[PDB]
Amino acid sequence: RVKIGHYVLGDTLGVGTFGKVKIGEHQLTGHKVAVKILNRQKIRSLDVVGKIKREIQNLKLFRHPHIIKLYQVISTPTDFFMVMEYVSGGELFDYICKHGRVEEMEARRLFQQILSAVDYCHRHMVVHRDLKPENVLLDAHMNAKIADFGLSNMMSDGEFLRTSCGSPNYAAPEVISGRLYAGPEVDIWSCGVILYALLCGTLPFDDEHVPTLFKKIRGGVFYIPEYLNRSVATLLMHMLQVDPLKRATIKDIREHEWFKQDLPSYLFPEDPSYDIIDNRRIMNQASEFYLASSPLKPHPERMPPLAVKKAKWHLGIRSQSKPYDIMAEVYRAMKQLDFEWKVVNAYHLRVRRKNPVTGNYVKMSLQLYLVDNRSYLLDFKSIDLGSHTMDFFEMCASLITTLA
Amino acid sequence: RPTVFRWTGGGKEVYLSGSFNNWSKLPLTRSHNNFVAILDLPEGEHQYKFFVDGQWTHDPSEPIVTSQLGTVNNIIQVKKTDFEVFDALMVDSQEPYVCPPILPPHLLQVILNKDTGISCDPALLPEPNHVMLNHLYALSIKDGVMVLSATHRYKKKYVTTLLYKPI
Amino acid sequence: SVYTSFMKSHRCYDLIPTSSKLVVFDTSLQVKKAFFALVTNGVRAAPLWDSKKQSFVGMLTITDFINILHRYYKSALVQIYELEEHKIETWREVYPLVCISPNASLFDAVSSLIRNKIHRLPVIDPESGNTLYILTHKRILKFLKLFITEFPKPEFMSKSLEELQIGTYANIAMVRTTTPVYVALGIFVQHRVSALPVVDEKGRVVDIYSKFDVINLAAEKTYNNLDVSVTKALQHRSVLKCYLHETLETIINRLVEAEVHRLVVVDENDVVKGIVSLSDILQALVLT
Ligand SMILES: Cc1ccc(Oc2nc3cc(-c4ccc5c(ccn5C)c4)c(Cl)cc3[nH]2)cc1C(=O)O
Ligand SMILES: Nc1ncnc2c1ncn2[C@@H]1O[C@H](COP(=O)(O)O)[C@@H](O)[C@H]1O
Ligand SMILES: Nc1ncnc2c1ncn2[C@@H]1O[C@H](COP(=O)(O)O)[C@@H](O)[C@H]1O
Ligand SMILES: Nc1ncnc2c1ncn2[C@@H]1O[C@H](COP(=O)(O)O)[C@@H](O)[C@H]1O
Repeated sequence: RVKIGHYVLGDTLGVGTFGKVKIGEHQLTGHKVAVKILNRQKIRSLDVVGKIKREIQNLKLFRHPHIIKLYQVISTPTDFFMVMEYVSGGELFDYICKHGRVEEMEARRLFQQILSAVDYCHRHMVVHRDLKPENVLLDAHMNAKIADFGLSNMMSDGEFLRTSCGSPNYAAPEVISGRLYAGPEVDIWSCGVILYALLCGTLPFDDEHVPTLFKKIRGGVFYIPEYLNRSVATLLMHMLQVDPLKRATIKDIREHEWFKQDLPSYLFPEDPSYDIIDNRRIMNQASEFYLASSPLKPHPERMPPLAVKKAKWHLGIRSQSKPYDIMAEVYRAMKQLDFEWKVVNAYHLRVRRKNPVTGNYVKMSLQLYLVDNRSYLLDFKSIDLGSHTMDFFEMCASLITTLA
Repeated sequence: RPTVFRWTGGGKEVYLSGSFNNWSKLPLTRSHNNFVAILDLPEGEHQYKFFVDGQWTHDPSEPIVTSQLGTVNNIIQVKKTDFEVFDALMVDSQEPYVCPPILPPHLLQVILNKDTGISCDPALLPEPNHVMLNHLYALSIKDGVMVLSATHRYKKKYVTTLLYKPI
Repeated sequence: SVYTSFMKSHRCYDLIPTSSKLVVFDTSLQVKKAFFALVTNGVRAAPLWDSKKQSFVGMLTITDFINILHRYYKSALVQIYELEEHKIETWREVYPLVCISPNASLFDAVSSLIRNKIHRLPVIDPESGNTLYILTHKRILKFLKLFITEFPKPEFMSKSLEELQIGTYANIAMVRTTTPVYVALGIFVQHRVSALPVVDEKGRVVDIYSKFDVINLAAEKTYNNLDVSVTKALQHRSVLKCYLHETLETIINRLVEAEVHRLVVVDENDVVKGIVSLSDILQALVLT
């Protein structure tokens, strides 16, 4: 029979977004594991050879009670065997189908466990973009287990994500529109419908016609049944908000009264049961000492108004001319300043200048965006003896000055 | 040191013959369409060939070799870097003068345009979004002086510097 | 005792807030604009960046705003041309940068603040060359306050101020209730103190005039009339004190709660007797 490192492979548990997953059983003890199989040739045929490396390096360091643990990964001349935790409960999707809906007493607990897993990912700069009841597994004691990352990705500082991925449902409006997104707010949107599916037993946005389905999602209009109380209803409307800036965050959800009730204190980092260590708790519980508040006793060093109207900061620089004219303009602007640069995109330059005083190289990233209708915006981003932040500002200043 | 031998073709019964079996027939296990067998092979080259429904055959999508007599068998090269995951992912893997996506709404959240409540140190700011970092924000030029600003990260802290620079 | 070993352990990085704002002025910037920018950005002081030599050269504080006014102020009938015309670069000619690494100890910070007799210390990362934060006495003491229950009680905290002899109790620089602002600025320059107790004819402290109350002249643009009384200048906001028998801990708690830099040591009534400053406290908790 088929043996892979003391484990006998069995029936296919299913096929994920990338790879075949089949149960394994220990030859000596009968211990069950789940083995995802990745074909090295199909990995190298695509440009995902470096994408798999990242996922392995990140899934191996994960240790959350509600995320499928990775035990080890075996390497063969043709295939990769990722041996990971097995759970016999099956999908959550099949659970919502067995029962009619889910009792809010139990639905809340499952939602608390899921969101705990999501938050852990976001704190490790990982965004799981394929959140769905089919990807939430159950064990013998009804504990949620997030799995099948595949479409997941990392989050860099000052970087947006492009890929439109995931199921047609459960997908944020920005994802189905092919727009740039931050990451975390997308997962919250999937958790919103998951909760809806958990409570209602159906989907908030559903249609046989796919173009009509996208219309409903972008519209952000869904039916809220009367058996859903006032409290939980306000939470769903917050999580499924179309405009990602108005959409709730995990901190928002954690402050919601429907979410706080019957909430175990071991699930979240700053809850009493979660926790040098003593030093951080002293510093963390001093929020007003490390972070600013938002609109008592006026701070002694508060400045009076100079009353003149306060000036408003804006993102980079703008224009109302042709996109080609702007790029043609910024190109001749780099000539007068002697800038060396590589072209990544028709609207994405990676420029670089050598500092004549320190000798160090100063590089930054340029990106032209589209605002409103007849508007454009040039974005300035920094790239990692004097001072790097000053180098970035001085380099930007010279380019802005010699640019109309 | 396991090695996977998978038969993707059709058949009711598939056997595996190679130098390891002294060219004897090893019964393969069937799933739905897959006939596979995992063996323990040392480093080097190994000649193998399948046996399907009473007929010798090989995998077309695999390296083959002729033994000067017409017999054609497959070739697999078990390397030492095939048994380490990251060593396997490694082997599997300007200055021109030239020659628009919708602006993401997160970048419109200017951190210097929001009040912080007259109760804390005026130097304090809210915790920034990781996606707005390294981006340049500026003021309108007034009387020859340009003011630039950006939020950068040091360790787990964040600093929003402002540069008043006359042009 | 253990407070000294405490500050030798923690780095300066531990004091830097999670998200803060740092204003920077180029040296070729007009000095009047910079003072206005301190007001509009809510910031008390800013590092100075010399664009030519590509390095930070110093700080611009309200003390500079005092020096400028006092040096060139003829009358309320004539404008201060130099305040209107000078650049930060040019005024630094008429009138060495002291900084500290974020990896440096908290003990080195307090020492550097005292040795150089400064009130605000730039925390500069030697790796990137970037400036991260500006250390002050208030920030340091309020930090130690967060650990007085974690590193429990030395013996002197229970001792009175008269016993510990902490603070200045001789030649206290004060101003009358009707003292002109120009005169007050002259005392700031001559004696180099951060605040001046305002007393009445009876001899009681009716108010206090800190160096911080000077930028209000730049805010309200009333700086061209320094003939007005010190009471008139403090009208826009119209006094924390202590006794000689009160314990050091009570005084430290008094300071960190009010977030001010000094307390006025009074007698039985409201008449002065001395001054206990934050620089006096940090000095006593380092020379032990
Ligand atoms: C979706 C997909 C994922 C992966 C893939 O590549 C591999 N499939 C594999 C199947 C097996 C396999 C085959 C039969 C088996 C077992 C255990 C018992 N039986 C009876 C495992 C193995 Cl040992 C390695 C594989 N590598 C091929 C496909 C595909 O396109 O079909
Ligand atoms: N870190 C520093 N490096 C150099 N000079 C300083 C520093 N801090 C303060 N000064 C000078 O000391 C003056 C008084 O400011 P302060 O120290 O805030 O009372 C300032 O106007 C500066 O000229
Ligand atoms: N109004 C004042 N008159 C005399 N000395 C003072 C006055 N204010 C502060 N001092 C002293 O000046 C030193 C530095 O205080 P500060 O300028 O507040 O850091 C300390 O020794 C204080 O006691
Ligand atoms: N002992 C005190 N009593 C009342 N107000 C004070 C005292 N010390 C400082 N202030 C005020 O606190 C603000 C900041 O001054 P400083 O503490 O010098 O930074 C100014 O408005 C001062 O007038």
